[PDB]
Amino acid sequence: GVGISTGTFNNQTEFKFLENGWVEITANSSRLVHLNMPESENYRRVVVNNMDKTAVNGNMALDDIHAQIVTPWSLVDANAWGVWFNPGDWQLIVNTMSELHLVSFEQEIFNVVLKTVSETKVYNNDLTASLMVALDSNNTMPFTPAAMRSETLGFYPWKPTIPTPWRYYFQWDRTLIPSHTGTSGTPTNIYHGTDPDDVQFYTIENSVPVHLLRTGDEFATGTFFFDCKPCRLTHTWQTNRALGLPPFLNSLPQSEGATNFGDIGVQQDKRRGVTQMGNTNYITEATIMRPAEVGYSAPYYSFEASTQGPFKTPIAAGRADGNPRYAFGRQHGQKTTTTGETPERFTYIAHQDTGRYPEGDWIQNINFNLPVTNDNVLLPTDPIGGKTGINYTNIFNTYGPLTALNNVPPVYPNGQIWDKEFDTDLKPRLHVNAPFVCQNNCPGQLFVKVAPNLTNEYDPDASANMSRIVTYSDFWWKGKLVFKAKLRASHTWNPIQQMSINVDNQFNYVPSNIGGMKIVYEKSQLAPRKLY
Amino acid sequence: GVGISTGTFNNQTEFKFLENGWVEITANSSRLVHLNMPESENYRRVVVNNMDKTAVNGNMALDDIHAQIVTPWSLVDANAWGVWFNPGDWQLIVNTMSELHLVSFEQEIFNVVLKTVSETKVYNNDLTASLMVALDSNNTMPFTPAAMRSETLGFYPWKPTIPTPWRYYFQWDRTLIPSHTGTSGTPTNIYHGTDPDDVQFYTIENSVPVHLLRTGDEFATGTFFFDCKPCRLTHTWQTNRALGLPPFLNSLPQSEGATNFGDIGVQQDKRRGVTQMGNTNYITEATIMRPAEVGYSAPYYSFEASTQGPFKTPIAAGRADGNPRYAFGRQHGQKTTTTGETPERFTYIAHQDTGRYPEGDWIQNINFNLPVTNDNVLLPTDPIGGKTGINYTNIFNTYGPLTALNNVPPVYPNGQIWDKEFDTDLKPRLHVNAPFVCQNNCPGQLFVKVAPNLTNEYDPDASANMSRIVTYSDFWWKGKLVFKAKLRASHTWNPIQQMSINVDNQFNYVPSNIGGMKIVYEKSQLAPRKLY
Amino acid sequence: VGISTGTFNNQTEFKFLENGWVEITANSSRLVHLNMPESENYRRVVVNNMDKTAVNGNMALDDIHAQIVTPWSLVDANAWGVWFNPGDWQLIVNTMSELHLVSFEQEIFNVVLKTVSETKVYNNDLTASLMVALDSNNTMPFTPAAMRSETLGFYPWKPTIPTPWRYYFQWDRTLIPSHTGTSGTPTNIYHGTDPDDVQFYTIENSVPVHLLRTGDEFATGTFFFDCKPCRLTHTWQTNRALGLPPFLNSLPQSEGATNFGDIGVQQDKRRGVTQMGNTNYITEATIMRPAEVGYSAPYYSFEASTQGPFKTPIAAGRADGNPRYAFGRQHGQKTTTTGETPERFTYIAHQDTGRYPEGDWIQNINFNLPVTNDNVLLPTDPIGGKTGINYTNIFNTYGPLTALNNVPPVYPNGQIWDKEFDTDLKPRLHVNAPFVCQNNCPGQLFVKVAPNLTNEYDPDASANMSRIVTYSDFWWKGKLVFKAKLRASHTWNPIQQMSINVDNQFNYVPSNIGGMKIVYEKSQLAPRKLY
Repeated sequence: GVGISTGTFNNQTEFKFLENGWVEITANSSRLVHLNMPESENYRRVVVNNMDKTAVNGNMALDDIHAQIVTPWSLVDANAWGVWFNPGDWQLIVNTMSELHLVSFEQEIFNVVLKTVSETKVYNNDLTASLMVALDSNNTMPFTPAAMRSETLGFYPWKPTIPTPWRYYFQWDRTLIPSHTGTSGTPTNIYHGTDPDDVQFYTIENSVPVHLLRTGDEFATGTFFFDCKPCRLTHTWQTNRALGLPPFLNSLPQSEGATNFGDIGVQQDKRRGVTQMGNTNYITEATIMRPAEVGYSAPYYSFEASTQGPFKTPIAAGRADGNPRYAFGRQHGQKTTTTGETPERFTYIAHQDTGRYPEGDWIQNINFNLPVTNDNVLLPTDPIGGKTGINYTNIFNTYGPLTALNNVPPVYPNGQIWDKEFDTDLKPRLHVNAPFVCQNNCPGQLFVKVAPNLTNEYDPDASANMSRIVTYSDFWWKGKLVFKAKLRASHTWNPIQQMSINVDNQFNYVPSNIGGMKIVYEKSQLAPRKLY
Repeated sequence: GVGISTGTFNNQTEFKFLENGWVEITANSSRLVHLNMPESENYRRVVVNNMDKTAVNGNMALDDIHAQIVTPWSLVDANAWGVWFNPGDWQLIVNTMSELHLVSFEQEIFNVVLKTVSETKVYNNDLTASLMVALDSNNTMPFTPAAMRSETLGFYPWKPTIPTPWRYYFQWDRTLIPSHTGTSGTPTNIYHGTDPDDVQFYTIENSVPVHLLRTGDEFATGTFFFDCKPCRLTHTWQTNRALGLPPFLNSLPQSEGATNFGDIGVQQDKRRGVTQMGNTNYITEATIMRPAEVGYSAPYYSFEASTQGPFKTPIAAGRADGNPRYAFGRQHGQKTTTTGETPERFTYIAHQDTGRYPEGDWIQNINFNLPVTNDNVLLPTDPIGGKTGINYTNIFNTYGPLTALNNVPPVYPNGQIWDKEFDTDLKPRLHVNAPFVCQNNCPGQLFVKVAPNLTNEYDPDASANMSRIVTYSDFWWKGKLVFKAKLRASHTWNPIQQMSINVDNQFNYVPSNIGGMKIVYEKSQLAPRKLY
Repeated sequence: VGISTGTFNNQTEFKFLENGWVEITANSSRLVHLNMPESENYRRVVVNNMDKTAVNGNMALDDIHAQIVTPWSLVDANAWGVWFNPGDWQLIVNTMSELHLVSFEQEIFNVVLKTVSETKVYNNDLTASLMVALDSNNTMPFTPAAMRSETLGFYPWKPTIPTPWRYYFQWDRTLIPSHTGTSGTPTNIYHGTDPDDVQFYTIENSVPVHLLRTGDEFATGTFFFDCKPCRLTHTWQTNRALGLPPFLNSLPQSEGATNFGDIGVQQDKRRGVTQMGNTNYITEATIMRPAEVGYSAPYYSFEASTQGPFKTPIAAGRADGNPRYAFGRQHGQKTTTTGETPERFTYIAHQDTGRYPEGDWIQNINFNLPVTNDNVLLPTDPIGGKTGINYTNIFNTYGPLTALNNVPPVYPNGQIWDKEFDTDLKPRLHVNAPFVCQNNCPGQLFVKVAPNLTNEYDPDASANMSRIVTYSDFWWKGKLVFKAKLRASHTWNPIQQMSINVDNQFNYVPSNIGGMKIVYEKSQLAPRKLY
């Protein structure tokens, strides 16, 4: 009945050790989840537009027009690293484990309470009211990376949290011509409308069955079993120009000191080794063949248009552009006590060396005259199309058959764990937003909505908005997420880098006198790795 | 459901008897614990600094500079003899038992009620709220005996009680150079900071399971089992002079009265026996060898310091110097009628005579001439380093292989019962603050907190503290604590000291005109025991 | 003859057991080189530095002792650096919480012996033989070579050489303390030998000896330890950190570091218990903590036995107490360094169980708050009129209420195992090594190239035997098994790891000309609660 609990809070992430060095990590997680009633019962399309800001020439990038359906429902998302581990656990996970597998996942909602407000305000308990909860078990509803827009659940155990209002995007026709700064002609920008065949209006009520929870019952999903390719927590020092057997030296140094270098004992037109370019006798460090073209180049800060509108192209690896700029708020790692609407931002400067440096290459004629004095070669310093701000590196691309890349490293606290595989028939090779990829089945989203609570004066046949007793709910969310990991081994003589408490970073990892907290970003991949 | 009770109040102590003179003693106890909501839900880290008070040269021992984590949880701790026994039962314990064992211990929260308030107040039950309760079975949270600051549960079974708000020491580095009133310049008294390797911020949420107890439900701990060594409810009187065969008297007295003392026949220089002084022919009672030293002289009122600041060196026993002094409030022995705020205080002059009379010690030269000559002797009258008030006995220690020590006496009603053995590789011989020491793993502490009840106006994006409904709860606590004691035997001819009620202490043990009750301390180790 | 008798194996393996235990089998092996002993006679020699010591004030320079210089040499592997490279030492301290010593073994293999003909010519000598002896019965006096930094080399690729074994005889001497400016000479005499305390030992009469020609392959079974475990984590709590803090009536309202909290009610009004019967004031300094962490020893105390003066050891400290090491090329100094000065560090341990003598004081029983500058003893006041020596130098607050941790493991020099003393009352801890062999400790291994004499030798000749110039080299391998438990991060916060960074990047990779250096590393990184 009303007076009996149905579940237990649990937040201790447990470690259990298996055969052959495997370790099972059981990230228990729990938190209270507080929900106000919706703005209105109705589904609402809205064409968001910023045409006044977009109309000025030289400002294409700030375009924010889109169409979406505003539902009364609200998503409970736990797909973020901060929800499941504290810095104490992540220090253990990052440092000792090498590989990482996603095993299983579950959820449950217990200890539901509903209350109402009477206007000087006073609070009352509606024991009879109901909370509507729905689980899209079939992945039929459109899937929403709620971590990407920074809508995931809070990370601090003790603070309360809110589920974001759900909102999925609706198709919108568009054309926007770029405009260079100071250009006089007015570019064409217009929202045409919608092409009717792409209209797809989903609902929770028409697609997903809904359980009408009340004050004294709980709902729990079955243990969904993950099926992704395993993630890896180590980075590669090797690159092209650093693969394979280096040349056999002759002039080994006779004394210590960085200024006393070695030399190679034969001239560049005499060396041995299979060269990448066959018409040239200068076998050297840059020209010798390697098995594969690790890392790749792509046009940085390029954009592409479509019926969906403009969007920045993704770059899988980079070395300051390309690296993901992250921004969060008080729920998600910002110093809580600080005032103002501004966010706190960082950029995950990844340890991977695969991101190719911009000005590190050049295009020269096939004849390959090596003493050329930087005048007959397409340097980065030279323009493309006259304007000095654009060179060939802004437009160059390889993506070739020889390419080899590494998956995107995890980002704690605001990185997403799992992601859906694309709708398309031919699929991508890696997803920039998350390390693990849902292969063919993928976890169901959990929605919530307080049921309508209707005043006696209500009429459906009234044109005006319905009248509702002001009602709100808070319930205790809980979920268990299971990993499997391999503890590393000492293959090398040297020490390896570690996450570690330092004199500088000390106060980031403890409460303050006023009681605030912050979670500072930490690097997922630290240990080195080689071709073997 | 809501309307059915979940237990029974029980303070009835039961004396169950066994073979071989052992008696099983079951101390049942129960209190109404009244818990207000936490002042602030967020964890804190507050450092206190009486720089103003300690700035004056001389106030060096008055250092109270420390750091602590202030948690939103509150602690229900049963470490007190007054929590478990009363004057009659304690009388029977002290009088008729000789030895005592700890057997088992359990707690259980039952009959929980939660309630809210509104504005001339209106008190309204909240049938739906939940009380967060956690029992640290794995000993994961740091140990904290509530007895040491007189914050245990109240001793009177009829009156209600409260649990102390819980907190624990964070780390701090500090130096305070002792300076006294004649010193001119200031000492260096500065809070250095916190060493990064020692930050150990614990949290209840991530470390223990938490049960969200509603009004209709119950929590019961399993029967934890002790393994402590037996305590003795009897004291020693034999000191070093009082061990071994007395000397033989050649001439007994032949007339009554105290003035008719006996006489030894053989002169001192020609007596028989053995001494541990290899160049003294004189065998006397002060110089005859005895097998081992009882007690130990140790440097009294010696202060020493480490990274966390100055402190007093503890003492096993004393004879005032070294004896324990207890301060306590209205819940724990002060007469409840009284106005004001001064705690009532006693000093336990323990009955074991293992202490020292420091004004009577002396040291003399190796030669040992018959009467000493003012150069071959150092007395407590003489100074050390020109300080007239300090003699050698302050700076002097006789702990050795031959020091035999008795355990600390139990103290009623404010004495702590059990303590955890230190996690050092080498462990102390005894603890000053209780007779029993937990050997390896030791009873889990119970933490309590009403879950948050939020107002509808809340969102986490506000930097301010959360608005929340003023809730509170009260819950009955039951406890069972088990002992196993040996009944005494009358070996002596004479009767022993026995606790009793007399004309002087008659009103200490019954309520006053307006119900004022005081529970006065009582001696524990009454019966005397032969040491040798 | 021409068949190998072993395998080079330093590949340490980490096998994982149930319940978080891990088995660490530290394989290690070297190439050991032996020179001919300088003389076959068991010479008995006494050292005397009367020239350096007789000048007044130089008490600590006393090197006077007696010993037996044996022809044998000792193959000792009782140090951390011999087994673990820095890579595995990282994985031990950064993950394991506890550590057990399990088992130990040795075998010598691929012995080859050479002769020198004078320019020089080097030739095989198949008649020669390497005498090897193992003190299985623990007869010999234990001589852990980590004490003087004479263990086998810490670099697997380089060869190594062992130390010639020797052991102390008995010697009575008396050396009186002396000032700078004593009136005359102090009594500094050597009093010969007490005949009652003589114990002259030898290997040829105590232990059976094996004569390995070329392919005999001496091998030892697995000696099993029974040591207590060592905890690879440090305690931060001293007194003032044991128990419940006081409750604060006035928390700080505003953010920032300068806003300190405040305790509610006056010092003479607070509740609690004090172990001082005449004082009403509750303070954090006076409140009865459950026991003592650490103790203040007399620091730089020197005491005299019959065998001259020694420094009394100190358990811990915070500088006094901290152990200082010194070592050469083979055991951590950079291999390219000219000269012969040994590199040296002081192991500042993490554990705060030491003491700060500058803050200590004693004062009178009649506790008044503004103490009068009499009735109290500062740490600056002089004992005996000597302005340099204060009361803390002679103080001793050891008691039955005291608690102590073991000495931490020290990498790469630190000793691993040590024998418990034969006395009836054993010491609580051993300050030179973390693990103590409770009743018996693995047998010492001794080695000598057997004599090969020219034909002209006569035993009746007074002169030394004319040995042919011989040497030999053999490969040594040993296995040392541990058991360790992996940690679990209970704290919200992270804790300290051994970690490479920009400052220490170049100390673990070889230099331009192939030099190498092992910097010392911490052991007890993780914090451990005390109470």
